[PDB]
Amino acid sequence: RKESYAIYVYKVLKQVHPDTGISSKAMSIMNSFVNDVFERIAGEASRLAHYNKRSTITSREIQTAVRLLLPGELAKHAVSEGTKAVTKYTSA
Amino acid sequence: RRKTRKESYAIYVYKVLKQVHPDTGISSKAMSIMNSFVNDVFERIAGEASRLAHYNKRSTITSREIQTAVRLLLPGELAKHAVSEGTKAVTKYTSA
Amino acid sequence: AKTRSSRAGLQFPVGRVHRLLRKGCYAERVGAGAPVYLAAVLEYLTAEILELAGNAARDNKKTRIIPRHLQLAVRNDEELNKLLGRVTIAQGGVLPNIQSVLLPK
Amino acid sequence: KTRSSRAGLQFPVGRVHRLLRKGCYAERVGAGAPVYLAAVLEYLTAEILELAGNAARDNKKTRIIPRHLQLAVRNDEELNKLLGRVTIAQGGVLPNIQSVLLP
Amino acid sequence: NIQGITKPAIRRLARRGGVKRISGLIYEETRGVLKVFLENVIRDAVTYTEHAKRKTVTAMDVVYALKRQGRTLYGFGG
Amino acid sequence: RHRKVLRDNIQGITKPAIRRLARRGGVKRISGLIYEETRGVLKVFLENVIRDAVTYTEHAKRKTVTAMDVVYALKRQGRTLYGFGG
Amino acid sequence: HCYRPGTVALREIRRYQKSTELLIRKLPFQRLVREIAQDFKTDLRFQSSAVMALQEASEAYLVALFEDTNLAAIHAKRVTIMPKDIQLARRIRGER
Amino acid sequence: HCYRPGTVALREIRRYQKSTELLIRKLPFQRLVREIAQDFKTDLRFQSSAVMALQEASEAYLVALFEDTNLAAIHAKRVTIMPKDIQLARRIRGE
DNA sequence: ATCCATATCCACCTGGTCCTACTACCAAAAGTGTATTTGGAAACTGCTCCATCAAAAGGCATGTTCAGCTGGAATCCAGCTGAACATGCCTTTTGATGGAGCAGTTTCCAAATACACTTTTGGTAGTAGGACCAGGTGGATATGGAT
DNA sequence: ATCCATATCCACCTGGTCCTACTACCAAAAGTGTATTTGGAAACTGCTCCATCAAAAGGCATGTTCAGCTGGATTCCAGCTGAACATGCCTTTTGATGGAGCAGTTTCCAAATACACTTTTGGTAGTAGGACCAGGTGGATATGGAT
Ligand SMILES: [Cl-]
Ligand SMILES: [Cl-]
Ligand SMILES: [Cl-]
Ligand SMILES: [Cl-]
Ligand SMILES: [Mn+2]
Ligand SMILES: [Mn+2]
Ligand SMILES: [Mn+2]
Ligand SMILES: [Mn+2]
Ligand SMILES: [Mn+2]
Ligand SMILES: [Mn+2]
Ligand SMILES: [Mn+2]
Ligand SMILES: [Mn+2]
Ligand SMILES: [Mn+2]
Ligand SMILES: [Mn+2]
Ligand SMILES: [Mn+2]
Ligand SMILES: [Mn+2]
Ligand SMILES: [Mn+2]
Ligand SMILES: [Mn+2]
Ligand SMILES: [Mn+2]
Ligand SMILES: [Mn+2]
Ligand SMILES: [Mn+2]
Ligand SMILES: [Mn+2]
Ligand SMILES: [Mn+2]
Repeated sequence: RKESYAIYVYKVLKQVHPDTGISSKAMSIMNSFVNDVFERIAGEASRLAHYNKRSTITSREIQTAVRLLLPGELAKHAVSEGTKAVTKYTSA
Repeated sequence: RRKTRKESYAIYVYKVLKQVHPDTGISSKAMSIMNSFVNDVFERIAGEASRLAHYNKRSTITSREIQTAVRLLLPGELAKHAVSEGTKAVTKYTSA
Repeated sequence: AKTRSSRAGLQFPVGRVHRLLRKGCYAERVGAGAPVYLAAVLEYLTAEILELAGNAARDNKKTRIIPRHLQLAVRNDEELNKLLGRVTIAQGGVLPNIQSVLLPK
Repeated sequence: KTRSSRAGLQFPVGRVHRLLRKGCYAERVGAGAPVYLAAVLEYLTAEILELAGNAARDNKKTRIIPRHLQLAVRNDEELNKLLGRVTIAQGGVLPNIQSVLLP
Repeated sequence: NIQGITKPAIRRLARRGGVKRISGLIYEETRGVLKVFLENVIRDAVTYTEHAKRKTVTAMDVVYALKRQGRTLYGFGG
Repeated sequence: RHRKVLRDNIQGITKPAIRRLARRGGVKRISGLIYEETRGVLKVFLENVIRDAVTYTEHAKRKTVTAMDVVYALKRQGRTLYGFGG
Repeated sequence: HCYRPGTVALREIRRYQKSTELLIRKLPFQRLVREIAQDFKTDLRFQSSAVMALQEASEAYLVALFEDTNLAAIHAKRVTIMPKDIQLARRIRGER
Repeated sequence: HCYRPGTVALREIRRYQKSTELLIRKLPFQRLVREIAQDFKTDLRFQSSAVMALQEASEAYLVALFEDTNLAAIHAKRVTIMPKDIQLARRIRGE
C-alpha cells in the first residue's frame, strides 16, 4: 500500500475553499510539498539535537528548526500554530 | 575536572601525511581544515548511503551503499580511485 | 478514543507524523509534543498554499486547482517563493513578465 | 589487533563504525561499511595532502599552511568541484587577472 | 539525437524565458547545455537504478537524482 | 555596567577595505557608488548568517555565540567553512 | 507583412508565458534520453513518467537559464541573446 | 606621478591575490557584528573565533562576488565595476 | 635607443613563535567470545506496464526569400576615478583584572519506551453519476501600421 | 485622421476526460492500559575565556588636488535575423499485445545485535628544545615610461 497526505490536504482545502476542487496532479504536487517540508524540518531538528548532544527531538527542536527554515511571517505564524497545538494537546 | 575528550582525525591524517611527504609538516590551522574536510566528506557519504537505504526500504548500511554513495558524490576519477580503494580494503578485511 | 489530531485540534495526522519521525532515524527518541507541532506546521503551510492557489483558481474562473494555480500562488507570494526557491512545480509555467526593455516604442 | 591494520588502513575503522551508528543513518550498519568508508576517507586525505605538499614545496616551504591546501584544491578540477561550496579559512584566491585588464 | 530539438522548440523555450531576439549561434549552444544537464541528471538516475538492481529507470530515480542535483521536482512522487 | 550605543558601524567597513577586497577579486577600476552598494550587500549577508547563529545560540540556552554556531549557520546557508571546527 | 520585426515575438512571449505545456516534442526528447542513458548502462527501460519528469526538469532549467541569459544580454544593452550571455550566466550561477 | 592610471591597481591585484590576510580592519568588523547581532537579541557575547569565522566567511563571500561583478562589467564592455554589475551578479546567483 | 625613479627581489639573519618529541596517567574506546535475533538474499511468479509495430491525419518543422533594424565599429569629450601626498587618528598590541557564564558532576523524577491487547482507519477496488473544461464556432471589436 | 488585415476576445455548445461519492474488506495503524527505563532538568561550582580597561606607537584612513583615459553619447551601415509561405514529413495517437520484469510472498541462514569481560588506545598534560617563518635592513636589477 502507498501512503499519502491527500485526504488531509483535501480536508484543509474544503476547510479553506469549500467550493474549490483540486486536480490529481496538483494534489500530487501538494503531497510532494508536504513530504519535502517534513524532511527539511525533521532533518534540521535532527542536526539540532546532535549539536547539543541530545537524544530526543522535542517540540522545541521542531520550533527552532521552523525558525531556521521558514522565512519571516511564515516562521512566526507557523510557530504560533505549532505551540498553540501543543498546549491545546497537553491540556487534554 | 575531566575535560571533554574531544576526538579529532589529526593523528590519522598525520600518519597519511608522512606516508606521502615524509619531510613536510602541517600547521595547526591547516590540520584543523583537514579534520573539517574529513568530517564533511564523512557526513556527505553517510548521508547519501542513508538516503539510499531508505529509498530501497532497507535498514542496513552495507559497503554497497557506501560505494554507490561515493559514486554519486565524488567527481570522475576521484570516484573510480576511491571505489577501488574501498573494494581493496573490504576484500583484505574479509580476507582475514 | 479520539485521535491525537483532535486533541490538538488538527486535520493533519499526529500518529502518522510521529511514526515517520520514528522511522526517519532523526534521533533515538521523539517526545510526544514534537509530532503534533510538526503536524500543525505542515497543516498551516498547506492551508496557506491552498488558500493562495484557490484565489488564483477563481481569478481565472476555475473551479478546481490545477498545477498552474499552485505555481502562480507560490511565485506571487514572496515568502513561499523564497521557501520554494529551488523547487520546480510540474506543468506550472512561469509568471507573465516581459522585461521593460524590449517593449513597444 | 585492530581492524584498521587488518583492512590495511591507517584511518580508524572502529571510530568510523561508532561514529556511523551515532548519527542514525540506518537501523543497522554492516561490518564492511566502516572499512570501505575509512578507506575512501584515507584516500581523499592522501590526495589532498599530496597536492598540498607539492604546493608547499613549490613556494619553498617546509610545512603545509592553509594557503597550500587552497592552491591544491583550487588547481585540481575534481577537488575544486568536490569543495566547490567550501571556504578554506586563510586560503586566499588563485592569481587570476582577466586578460582585457592587462596592458 | 541531440539534433532532435527543432530550432522552433528552442525558440519557444526562450519565449517562455522572456527573450525577443535570438542569435543564430544560440541553438547549438542550447543543445550543448541541455546535453550536459541531461547527462548529469540521467547518470545519477541510472546510478540509483543500478543500486536497486533493476533495469527500468523509475520516475522516483529521476526525482532522487534531481533532488541531489539541487533541482527538486514536485509532480512525480517523493 | 553601562555600554555605549553601537550605531553606524557599517561605515567602519572603509572604502579602503572594499578596495582591497575588490583587488583580491581582480577588479581594476571601481566606480564611486560601489562602496555603499558593497556595504548594503555586506549588511544583508551578515544579518542572515548572524540570525541563524544566534538562533543556534538561543536553542542551546547560551549567551555567548560560539564559533560552532557560526559554522552551523554558514553550513546551512550553503557556505561551508573549514578551519574553525566541525 | 503588416507587422514590424519583433512584435510577433512579444506576441509569442505572451502566448507561451500564459501556458504550461511542454515545448519540446516528446518523442525526440525521449530518443535523446534513451541515447544518453544507453552510454551508462545498456538494455535499459524507462517508465513513461520518468521521461516526462526529465522533460519537465529540462524545460524548467532551460527556461530559467533563458531568463538569466536575457538579463545578461540586456546588461550589455542588447536585445538579442548570444552564447556569451549563456556562458556568463552559467558561469555566475556556478555551473562552471 | 610616474606610473599611469591603472598599473598601480594591477600591482595591487597581484599583491592581494598573492596573500591570505584579512582585509577589513578587525575591530570595525567586530563592532559591525555586535551591532547587527544586538538587534536580534540583547546581551550576546562572542567567542573571538566566532567573530574571526564571520570575518573569514564575509571576506570570502565578498571576494567571490567581486569576481562575478568584474565578469559582468567586462561583459558590458567596461573595465569599471558599477552597482548594476553587483546587482546582475546577485540576481543571476539567485540571491 | 637613453635613462631616470621606483618598485621588485634575492641573500641572508634573528626574534619569537609554533611543531615535533619525550614521559606518564588513564577513562573510554575497542576487541573478543559468547549467545540470541532477524534483514533481506534467494527462489518462485502474478500482474503492470513497457516496448514495439501498424495506420492515418494534419500540426508543425524545414527551407527560402526578402527586407528592417540591430549590433558593432568609429569618433568625441565631460568628468569620473586613480595616483600621490600631507596629516593625524584610532586601530593594533601587550598586559592585567574581575567575573560572566560555560561546562563538569551528582541527584532524581518526569517523560519515554516496551509490550501486549483492542478499536479504528485509511486506502484499495469496483461501480454510479455528474460538472468541468478543452476545443470549436461565430461574429464583435480592438490593434498595429501603411496609406 | 483613414482604412485594411489580422489578432483577440466574449458567449454559447458539446463530448469525454476527471472528479467525487458510496459500498464493502481489512491489514495495518493507532490507541489504550500496564510496567520498566532513562534522558536530561536542577542545583552546585570549578574555572575558561570574554569584556573591559589603560597606554602608546605608527600603520593606515581621510581629505584634497590634479589630470588621464574611460564611459557614454552620437552617427552609420552591413548583414543578421525575424516574418511569412509552400511543402510535406514527422509526431501524435491509440490500439492491440507479447512478455520483460517489477514487485509480492516465503523460506531460512549469514550476519547483525546484546552483553559481559579484557586490553589497547587516543587525548590531555607538561616540559624540553629546535626548525622555521616574519620581518627588518641593504644593496643588485628590472621595468614602466618620459624622452
Ligand atoms: Cl557491509
Ligand atoms: Cl516533546
Ligand atoms: Cl557570443
Ligand atoms: Cl550602476
Ligand atoms: Mn587472501
Ligand atoms: Mn542597535
Ligand atoms: Mn633563534
Ligand atoms: Mn524477516
Ligand atoms: Mn543600436
Ligand atoms: Mn578633459
Ligand atoms: Mn557565575
Ligand atoms: Mn474510513
Ligand atoms: Mn477555451
Ligand atoms: Mn469566428
Ligand atoms: Mn492604429
Ligand atoms: Mn456531455
Ligand atoms: Mn542518566
Ligand atoms: Mn571607450
Ligand atoms: Mn541594408
Ligand atoms: Mn519473466
Ligand atoms: Mn598512544
Ligand atoms: Mn620560511
Ligand atoms: Mn620574508
